[PDB]
Amino acid sequence: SLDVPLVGKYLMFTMVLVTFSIVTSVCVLNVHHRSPTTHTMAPWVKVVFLEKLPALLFMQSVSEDWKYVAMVIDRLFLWIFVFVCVFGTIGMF
Amino acid sequence: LEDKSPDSPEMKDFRHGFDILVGQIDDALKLANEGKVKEAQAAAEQLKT
Repeated sequence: SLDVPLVGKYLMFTMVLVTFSIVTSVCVLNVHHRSPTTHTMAPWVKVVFLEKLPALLFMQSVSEDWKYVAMVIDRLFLWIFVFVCVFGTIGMF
Repeated sequence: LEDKSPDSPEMKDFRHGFDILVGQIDDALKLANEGKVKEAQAAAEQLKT
């Protein structure tokens, strides 16, 4: 343990990013399965999640209207893991 | 039942039951106009059913 090999650091960092993905995947799966008899849908949620998506270049019933929130939260997370995954190979150079 | 519309037969079978509950009071007040107590208690056990 005087020195750590380079494959072990890269494997331990991609294990940390996969357990961050399972915590945000459980949160996306709870937000998808809501319903108007059990949940509230505040205006802040409407005007920040049906207005954000042209910063994503993403373009366009309450039980559809929860399901379009859960499409747009994890598709925000697809950009901010690909910007780390290209950064993790230029941490090698 | 919220986003199912109020003219749907989900809402109508709810509204089909709620004319009976006036009429079981109108079965109860029918015998009550004599004031016979046990026939006013004949429909008093009916309304829980």
